[PDB]
Amino acid sequence: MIQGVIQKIAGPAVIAKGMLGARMYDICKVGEEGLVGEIIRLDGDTAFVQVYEDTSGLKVGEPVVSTGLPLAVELGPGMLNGIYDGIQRPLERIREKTGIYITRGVVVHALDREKKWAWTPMVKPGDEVRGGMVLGTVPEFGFTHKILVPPDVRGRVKEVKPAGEYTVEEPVVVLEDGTELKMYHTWPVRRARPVQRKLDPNTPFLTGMRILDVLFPVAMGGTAAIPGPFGSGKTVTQQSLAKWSNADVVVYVGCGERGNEMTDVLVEFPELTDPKTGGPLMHRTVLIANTSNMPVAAREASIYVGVTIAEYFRDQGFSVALMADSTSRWAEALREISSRLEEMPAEEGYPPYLAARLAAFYERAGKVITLGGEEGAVTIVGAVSPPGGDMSEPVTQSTLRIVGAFWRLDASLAFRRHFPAINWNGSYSLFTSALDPWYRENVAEDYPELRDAISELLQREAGLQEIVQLVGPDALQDAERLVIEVGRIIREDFLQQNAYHEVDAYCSMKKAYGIMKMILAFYKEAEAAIKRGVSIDEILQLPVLERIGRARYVSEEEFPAYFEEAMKEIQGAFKAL
Amino acid sequence: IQGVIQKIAGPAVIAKGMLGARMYDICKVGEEGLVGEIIRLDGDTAFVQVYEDTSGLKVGEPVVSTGLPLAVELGPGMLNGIYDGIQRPLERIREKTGIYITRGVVVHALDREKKWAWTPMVKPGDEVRGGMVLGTVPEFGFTHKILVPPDVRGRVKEVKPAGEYTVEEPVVVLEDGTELKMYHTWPVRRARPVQRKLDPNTPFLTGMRILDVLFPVAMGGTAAIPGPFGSGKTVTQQSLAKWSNADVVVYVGCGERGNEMTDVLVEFPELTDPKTGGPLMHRTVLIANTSNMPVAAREASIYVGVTIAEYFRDQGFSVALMADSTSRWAEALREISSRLEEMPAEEGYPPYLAARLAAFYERAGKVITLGGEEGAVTIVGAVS
Amino acid sequence: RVNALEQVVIPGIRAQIRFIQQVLEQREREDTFRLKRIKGKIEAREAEEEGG
Amino acid sequence: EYTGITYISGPLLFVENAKDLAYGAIVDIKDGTGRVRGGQVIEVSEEYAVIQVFEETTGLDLATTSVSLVEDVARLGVSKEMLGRRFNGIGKPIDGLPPITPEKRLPITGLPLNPVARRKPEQFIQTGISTIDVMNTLVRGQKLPIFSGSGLPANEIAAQIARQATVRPDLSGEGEKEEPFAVVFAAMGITQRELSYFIQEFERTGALSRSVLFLNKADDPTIERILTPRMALTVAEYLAFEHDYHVLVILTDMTNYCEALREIGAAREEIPGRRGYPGYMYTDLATIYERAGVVEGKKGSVTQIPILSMPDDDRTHPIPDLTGYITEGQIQLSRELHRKGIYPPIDPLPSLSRLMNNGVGKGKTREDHKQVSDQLYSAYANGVDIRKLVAIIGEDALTENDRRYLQFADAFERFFINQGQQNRSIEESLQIAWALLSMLPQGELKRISKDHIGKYY
Amino acid sequence: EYTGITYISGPLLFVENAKDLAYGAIVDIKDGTGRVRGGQVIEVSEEYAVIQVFEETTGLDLATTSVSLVEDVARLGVSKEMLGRRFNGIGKPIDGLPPITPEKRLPITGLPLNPVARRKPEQFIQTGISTIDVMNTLVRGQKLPIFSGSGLPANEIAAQIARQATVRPDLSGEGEKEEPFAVVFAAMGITQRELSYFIQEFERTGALSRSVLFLNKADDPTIERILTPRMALTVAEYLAFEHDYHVLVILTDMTNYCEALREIGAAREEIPGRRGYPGYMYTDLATIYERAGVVEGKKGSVTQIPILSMPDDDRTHPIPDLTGYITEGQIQLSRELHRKGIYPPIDPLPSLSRLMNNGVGKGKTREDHKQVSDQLYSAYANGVDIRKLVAIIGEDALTENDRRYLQFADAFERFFINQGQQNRSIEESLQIAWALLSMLPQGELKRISKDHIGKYY
Amino acid sequence: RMALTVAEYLAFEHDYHVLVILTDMTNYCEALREIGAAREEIPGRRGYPGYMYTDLATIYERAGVVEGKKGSVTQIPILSMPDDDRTHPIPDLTGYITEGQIQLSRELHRKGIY
Repeated sequence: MIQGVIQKIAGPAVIAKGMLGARMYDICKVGEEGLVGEIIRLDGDTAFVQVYEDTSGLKVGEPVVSTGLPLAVELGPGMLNGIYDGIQRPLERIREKTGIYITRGVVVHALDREKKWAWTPMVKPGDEVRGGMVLGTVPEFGFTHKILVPPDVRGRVKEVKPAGEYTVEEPVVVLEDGTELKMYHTWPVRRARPVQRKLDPNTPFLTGMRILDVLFPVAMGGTAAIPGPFGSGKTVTQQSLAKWSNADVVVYVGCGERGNEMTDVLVEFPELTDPKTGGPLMHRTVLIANTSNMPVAAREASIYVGVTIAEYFRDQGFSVALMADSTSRWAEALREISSRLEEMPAEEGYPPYLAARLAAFYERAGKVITLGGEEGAVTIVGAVSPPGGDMSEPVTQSTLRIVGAFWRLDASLAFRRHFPAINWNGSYSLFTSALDPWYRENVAEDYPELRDAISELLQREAGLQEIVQLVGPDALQDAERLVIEVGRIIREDFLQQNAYHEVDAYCSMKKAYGIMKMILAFYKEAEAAIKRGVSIDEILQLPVLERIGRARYVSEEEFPAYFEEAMKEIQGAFKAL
Repeated sequence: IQGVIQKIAGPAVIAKGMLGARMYDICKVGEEGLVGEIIRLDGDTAFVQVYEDTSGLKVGEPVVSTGLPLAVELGPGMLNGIYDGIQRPLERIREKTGIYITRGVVVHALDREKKWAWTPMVKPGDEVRGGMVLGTVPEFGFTHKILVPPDVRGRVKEVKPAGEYTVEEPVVVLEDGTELKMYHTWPVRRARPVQRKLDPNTPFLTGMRILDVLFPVAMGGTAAIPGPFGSGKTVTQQSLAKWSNADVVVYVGCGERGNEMTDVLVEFPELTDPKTGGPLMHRTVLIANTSNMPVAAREASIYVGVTIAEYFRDQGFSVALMADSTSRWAEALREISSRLEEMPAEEGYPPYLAARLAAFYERAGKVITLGGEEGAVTIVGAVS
Repeated sequence: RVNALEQVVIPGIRAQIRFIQQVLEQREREDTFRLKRIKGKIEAREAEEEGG
Repeated sequence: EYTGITYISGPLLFVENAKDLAYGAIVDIKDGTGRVRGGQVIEVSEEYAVIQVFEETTGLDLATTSVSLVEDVARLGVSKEMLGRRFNGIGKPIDGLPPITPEKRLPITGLPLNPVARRKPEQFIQTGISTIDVMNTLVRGQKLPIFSGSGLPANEIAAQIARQATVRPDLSGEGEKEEPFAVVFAAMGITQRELSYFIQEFERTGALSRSVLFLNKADDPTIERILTPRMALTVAEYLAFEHDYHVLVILTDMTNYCEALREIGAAREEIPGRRGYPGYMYTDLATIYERAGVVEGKKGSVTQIPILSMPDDDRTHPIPDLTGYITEGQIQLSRELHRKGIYPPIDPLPSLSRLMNNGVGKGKTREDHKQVSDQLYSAYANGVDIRKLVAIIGEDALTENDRRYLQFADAFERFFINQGQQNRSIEESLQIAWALLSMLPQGELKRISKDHIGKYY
Repeated sequence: EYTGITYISGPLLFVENAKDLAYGAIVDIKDGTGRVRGGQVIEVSEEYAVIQVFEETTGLDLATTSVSLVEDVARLGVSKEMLGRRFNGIGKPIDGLPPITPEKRLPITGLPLNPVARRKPEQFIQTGISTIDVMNTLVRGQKLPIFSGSGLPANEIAAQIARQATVRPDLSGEGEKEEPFAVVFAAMGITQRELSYFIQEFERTGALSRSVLFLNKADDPTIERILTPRMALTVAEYLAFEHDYHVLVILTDMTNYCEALREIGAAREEIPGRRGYPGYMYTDLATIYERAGVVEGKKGSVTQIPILSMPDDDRTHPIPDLTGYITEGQIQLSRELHRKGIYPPIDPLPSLSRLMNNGVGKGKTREDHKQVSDQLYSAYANGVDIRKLVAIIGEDALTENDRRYLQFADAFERFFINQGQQNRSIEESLQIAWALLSMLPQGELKRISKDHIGKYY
Repeated sequence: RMALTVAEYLAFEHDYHVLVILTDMTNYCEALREIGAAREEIPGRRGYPGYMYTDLATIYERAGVVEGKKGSVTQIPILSMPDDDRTHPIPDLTGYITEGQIQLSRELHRKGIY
C-alpha cells in the first residue's frame, strides 16, 4: 500500500514523508476531509504532493494515502447538460449539499452514480467485441451518445442485459475475459484514446463570423488561436462560438474564468436555444470549466481532463469544438510549481516547461479517424493573453502561431464598434491551401478567388496609410482616394460586427457570400467611374454606399431577396452618373 | 600528477586525486587524453575546462597531468606553418586521421620530425644576451633567428658547427648548467621584457595610397575595420598584409565563416609578396580557428599570436598581425563564464570581457626589446 | 522634415529601443541572483545526506 | 511559550518547537520591547514554522520569545450590529468603547462564492457621472476598476462616486430603495490629508451611522496592507447576503496593497515570476476580487468598486495587468482631460467595455441607451484621433468631412464629462447627448435607429 | 539494481551506480508500467546520474528502477541503403522496413572535418526557382540560411521546393546520371496538418525513392527534438563522402530546437544567454552547419539549408545573430510579398549570397549570368519606391524612364518571383529576364557589358 | 585614492596648491565591476556598478578649500561619453556627485573648432 503523513505543509502543496510505492502523476486522497493530491515528484520516501484544493486548516501528521489510479478520467454518460469542474466534480452536487460557498474538503462523485440511463443493447451475446466498438445506444436528448469498449480490452460476449434503466456502475455487457463492460470505465488522462490514422484537414470549420473565415480561414480538425492583451476582448470572442459554430458537440472549458465572467457567460447557455439543434443550447454543451474562485492548482489540472472528454466525443462520431478559455491561466498555475519545489523557471518570466506540455495539448486530438471507423475532428482554439504584453515569446511561437490561424487585437480598434477585432495585417493563416477544395465545390468556384481578392485590397491600403502619417496627402488624385475610400467601407462594415447581436453576425454561407458580392460590385464600377470623369467626392455621395452600410443589420431570412434587389441599384447609380 | 575523474557536466570535467596542481596546468583527461586544462581548484578536486567536447568519457578513469603550466611553443617551422587555436598542425591531422577529425588528437605543436638547418652565431666562452643571438636557421623565407629566451645571459659551452639538427636535438648547452634545445617554451599569459616602448615614427605601409598616406597609424598602431565581411571587404585584408612593408605576416581568425574561410586558406599561397616576389605563404603563420574547432580553441586564439609576434619582434623582424573577428571571440567566453561563477552582470556579456579585451592591444605595438631589436606588431581590429 | 528628423525623431526612435533594452537586460540580474541562491539550496540539501 | 529563534528580520519570523500549528492559525508572541504582537502561521515545517506577525519587529531578543496556539483556524468576531462603528486593520474598534460581541466568528481567509449561485444582474444605479451610466452601465455584483496614474488624483474622483451613489426608484422599472442602501470602506495606506478628506465627505454622504470603516494607515504596520482587504470583505458577506441589504464596497490604494504583496514576494522562499513581482500574486488578486457578485436567491449584494493608483501610466505594470483581465468592463482616467480642468477626467477612447449589451442595455436595463452606447463610441473616436493626424498632415489641414469629426470632440467632452457635483438621471443624459450628435449628418449616425433619433429629438 | 531516486522534477530520473554509466550514453530504463524508454545519460557523478526519459513523464516509480547499460559512447548505426527509406523522428519505421542495419557505427556527436580537406563549391543545384538561382546563387556545397517569420509559414515553402528540386548541371558538363540527388528533410514541432501535408507531396512525384525523410512529431518529448538534426546529419555523411552522392539537408524551424535545449541545460546547472535563450547555443548550432560543405578529392558534398522562424524578423532576436556568422550570405522572406500571395516570398533586396563567384563560373551557368544578376537588382529596386508615389504625384508627372521602372517591378513579381511549383532552368530564367529588359532602352542598360547587350536585348 | 591622500599631506601642511588632473573614470568602473562579480555585490544599474557612488565618495571628497591651512586640493575629472545621452551612469551618476558640469559637446567638433 501507499501510506504516510504530512511532513511539511507549505502553501496549497503538502510535502509528505513515509511514502512507499508512490507512482508519478497519480491521483491520491489528502488530509482527513479529502482534498486530492498528485505525486509531482519523488525524492525517496518524501514526494512533493500538489494538492488541487487550497489548504486552510490541515496540519502535520495527517493522512496521505494514494489511490493508485493514473489520474483516470471517468468516462460515461451524463456529460451533456450539467456543470462540472476542471478536476471533474459536478457543481450541482456541491451547491445542493453545502451551500452557496465553496469550502475545502468537498468530495463527491466525479461521475455520478445517482443517475441511470436507458439501455438499448445492439451487440449480441453470441459475438466477440473489439476495442472501439459500439455496445449500444444510450439516448441522451437528440444526440446519440454511444457506449464503446475501452481501447486495449476485448473478449468474447456471453451475456448482454436486455433493455431498461441501469446505473452507470452496473454492467450491461459481460465477457469471458474476467471483465464486465460497464458504463463506468477508466482511461488515463496521460494516455490518449488510440487513433486508426491521421487525416489531412481539408474541410473548413465555420466559426460564423465573416472575418474569422472569409479573410483568415480556420480548419475543421484544425487548431487555431487568438490572443488579447490586458482584457481587450479576450472573453468576448467565445461569444462567436457560442452558437455560431457548426459543432454537434460544444465543450466549453476554462483554465480559470473569473467570478464576474461566469455571472453572464456561464448562465447564458440554459437561457438560450441553438437553431441547428432546434432544441436548447445547454443540451449540446458539456460544461467542464473551472472558476478562479476554484483553487489555483485546480487550474493546472483543467486541460488534461477536458481534452480526453473531447476525445470520448470525437470517437462517437461528432464534430467536437473544444475551446480553452484563457489557456494563459494554466501557465501561471504550472509556473507556481517551481517556487514551491525549489527550482527557478525559464528566463524572462517564461514558464519552466515551454514547448513540452503546450504542443502536447494541442496535438492530442485533431483530424484523426478512429479504431471504430468514425470521423473524429477536433477544433481547438486557445484564447491566451501575453502576461507581460509581448506577442514575441516562446509559447506563442511553438503552438499559438504555427497553427491554422494567428490573430491579434488592438485596444482602440475594438472600442469603435468591432467586437471582436482583428489586425488586418500582422495576422495570417498557414492553412489556406488545403481549405480551397470544399470552398471551390460547395460554395462556388469563385469563392476562393474573391476571398483572396478582398484580402488584397484590405492590405494594399496599408501602402498609403504610412505616408498619411508621414507628411500626408497634399495631393488628392483619382487613383489616390480609390483604394483608400473602398478599403474604408470594407473596415467600417465588414470588420465591424458585433457578437452581442444576432443581426450583426450569424453562421450562414449566403450572408458571407452576399455581403462580399455587394462590395465587389461597388469596387468594380468605381475603377471605370474615374476614367470617364467622376470625382471620388460624388462616389461618397451615392446613396448605394449607404445601401451596403445597411447590409450589416439586415434580417437573415430577408437577405436573399434583399441582395437581389440591391445588386441592380449599384450598376444603375454608377453607369448613369 | 595523476588523479581520478569524479564528474562530467557538459564538456567540462571535474576530477579529484589533484593536489599540488598548478594554475593553467596541462590536463589530458581520461585514457583518451582530450586536450584540457586545469583551472580553478576547489577542495581536494578541481574544475577542469576541456576544450574538446566529451561524449565517450566515462567517470573514474585515470587523468594524467604533466605538472607544468601550459606555455606557447616557439621554435623553427612556424614560418610557412599551418596550426589552429590549440596550436596542432591541421594538415598532419589530415594525414593521421584523414579528412575527418576524431577527438583526443595530440601531435607535436611544431614540425619536430624535420631536420632543420643551423649556423652558430655565438661560440663557447662568450656570454649571450637575452632575447638575441644563439644561432640562426637559414630557411626559404628569409632567415629565422633561433635566439635564447629572456633573462638567460650566462656563459655557454659546447656550440656545435653549422649543419642540420632536429628541433629536439641540442646544438648548445650552458657552462653554468641548465640545458636548452632549439624549441623554447614561453608563458601564454605573460609578455616579454622591454627597455622602452618608444613612440611610433616609421610609417606603416599598406601598399595602397589613400589607406596609409591620408590616415597613417604608423608602425605600432592599432586600427579597425568594421562591418561584416562579404561586402568585398576581404579584398582589403588580403592585399593589406601582401604589399605592406614587413618580413612576416600572421593571420588569425576565430569564429569565422564556413567555406568562405577555406577560400582564404587556398588562396593564401596564391597571394604574392612584392619583396620576395614569390608567395606570402613562405613568411605567414596561421593559428586560425574556423568554427568547427573546439570550445575554448577560439577563446585561447588571441593570446597565442600575440606571444608569437613578440618572438619575431625580438629577432629584429616587422610583423603584421590581423585580428579578424574580434566580436565573435566573445561568443566562447560567454559560454564558459555561464557554467561557472563568473555569471553575466554587465549587459548580455560577462564583465570580465573588457579585461580579456584590453591586453591583446596593450601587449602589442612598436617597442624595443631586451635584445635591442625593433619590430612592430601593428594590429588591425576587424570587429565585424 | 530634414531638420526635424535629425533632432526629435530619429535619435528619439533610437533611445526608445535603448531604454527598453537596458531595462529588459538589467531585470535579468535578479534572475541570475535568485537562480544562484536556488542552486545553493539544492546543493545544501544533497550535502545533508553526506554531512551537515 | 516556545523559545528558540533561527531567523528574525521583518514581519517574517521562524521559531522552533512546533508541529502543533496549522495552516492559518492565530498564535501570540512575546518580544523584548515588552509587548505581545500577533502571528498567522502562513507556512508550517518539520520542527519550526513560518509565522507572519501583525506588527513590524523593532525589537525581539532571543532570550525572550513565545508561541501559544490560540486557535486552530484563524478568525475575527463579526456581528450584525457593528454599523455606525469605525475600525482599523488590527480589528479593534477605534471608537473608544468596548468591542462588540460576535454572532459568528467567520474566517478572515475568505470562503469563495459559487459561480452557479450567481445570475446576470440588471438593476442599474446612478453614480452621478453620466459617462459611466451610458457606456459601461454600472450594475450590482459587477466590478469596474477606476484606473488612476501616479501624479494623478485618486481621491477627488472617488468622493464623487460615494455621495452620488443611488439606485433608480423605477427609472429601470424598479427600485431597491425599499431595502436599506449602505456603504463599506477600507483604505490600505493613507497619509494625513487622505485620512480627514474621506471622513468629511462621509458627513456629506450622511453615512457614518450605517457604514463599516477598515482604515489602514501608513503609520499602521505594512503587513496589514494585505490582511485588511480579505478581512473587510468578510464583513461584506455577512451584511449583504445574510442580512439583505445592498452594500457598496469601495477599495482604494491597491498600490499600497501591492507594496506589501511584494514584501512577502522575495523575503519568503518563493521566487519572482511576473516580471519582478511574485507568481502567487494571482491568488492574492483573485481571492480579493472574485468575492463580490449578486447571488440569485438573495436580495442583497456586494458591489465592489476597485480604485487603483498604479505607478505612472504603464500598462505592463503588474497592477493594471491582472486587474484588466479579471474585471468585465473598465473605466480609465488620464491627463488629456486633466489639463483642461474637467473633474472627473474619464477618457473612454483607450478604455474598453465588455458588458454593455450583455445583460445590460437590454433586460430591465433600458434599451433607449442601447444603440446610443454603440454610436457614442465610433463618434467620440472620430474626434480624439484626428487631433493627432492634423499635426502631421498639415498644421490646420482638415477636409469638409474630417472638420465635422473634430467639431464633436471638444464639445462632447466639455459638457458631458464635467459632472462632479451635478447629478444626471438616465433621461437627462440621452437628451443632451443627441444634440451634439446632430453635428454629424445622417450616414455616420447609421448605428442609431429611426426610433432613437426622434425619441430624444 | 540501480535503485535510488532523487528528483523527478519533470522528466528527470536519478540512479545509483552511475560509475559504469557514462556521459553521452543512451539506455533502457525499466519501470513497472512495462514501458521501454531511452534517455541519454547526462550529468554523471559516482553516486548519481541524470537520465531523461524519451517517453512521457508518467509511470516512473521508486519500486522498479533499473538501467541496462547499452554502450557508454553515443551510438547510431548507418546504412547506404538509406536512399529510399522513410523514417520519422529518431529513425523509427514509417516505411515498415527495418530501421538500421550495422554496416558502420558513427556517433551523432563527433568533431567535424579538417579545413585543410574542405574544398570550395564548383557545381550547382537547380531548385527550379528563379530568384534563388539568379539574384542569389546557391551552389553545390554551400551554407545559406532561409530566414522565415512565425506569422509566415516556414513549413510550406520548405517541403514545396523540396520535392520540386531536381539537380541540373548540364552546362558544366556533368549529368543527372553522373550526379545522384538525395533530399534529407529533418523537421520538428509540426502540427497534424503539416505532418500529413509533407509525406503526401513527397510521395506524389518520385522524391522518396531517391530520398530519406525525418520529421519529429509534436506528441514527442523535447529531448528527442534535439537528437533529430544530429541524427540525419551523421547519415548525410556516409552517403556523400563515402559513395559519391550530393545530399541536400533541409532543416525546418530552428527555434523549436533551441527552446528544447534550454530546458536540458537548466537541469544541467548552466545559465541561458540573451533574450532568455541558450548561451551554450553557439557551439551546438556550429557543428550542424559546419559538418557539411565540400571535400577535396570527393566529388560528393552535403549542402546545408536551414529554415528558422522569427517573431518580426528583427535582428534584435538572438536567433538570426548567432547563425549569421557561421553561414554565408542570406535569403529572407518578407511580409509584403507574402500578404498579396506570391510564392516563394523571397525578396532579393535584403538578400545577397556572399559566394557566387567562388561557386560556379563562366560557361558553367552561361557567361551572361554574372552581369545580368546586377542588372535585375538595380532595375527592380528602383521601382518599389515609386509605388508610394504612383498617386501622390503620379506616374504621368514622372519621367519616361521611371514610368517603365514601375511596370517592370509588377511583372517581376508575377513572372519571375512567383511560378508556384513549375520548374525552371538557368537558361529559361535568363530568358524571362531578357524580355523584361527589352522594355528598358539600351540607354538604360548599363549594368551589363557591351557583349551582353549584343547577346540578346 | 593614492593620488588623492598623498597630495593632502603636501597640500595643506607644506602649503603648496596642486590640481589633480584625473583622466577617464571609464576604466575605473570597468575594472571595479569585475570584483563585485565574484563576491556577489551584483553590479548593475544599467550594466555598471550600482555600488559606484559609494566608492567615488572619498576619492572625490577633497575637491573644495580648507580652513586654516593654505594650499588645497582640487579634482578635475575627465571622462568621455559612450553616447550624448545622459541616461547611462558613465556621465549620469558622475554628474550628481560632482559640482555642476561642463560638456564640450560635438556640436562644434563637427565644424573644426578647437
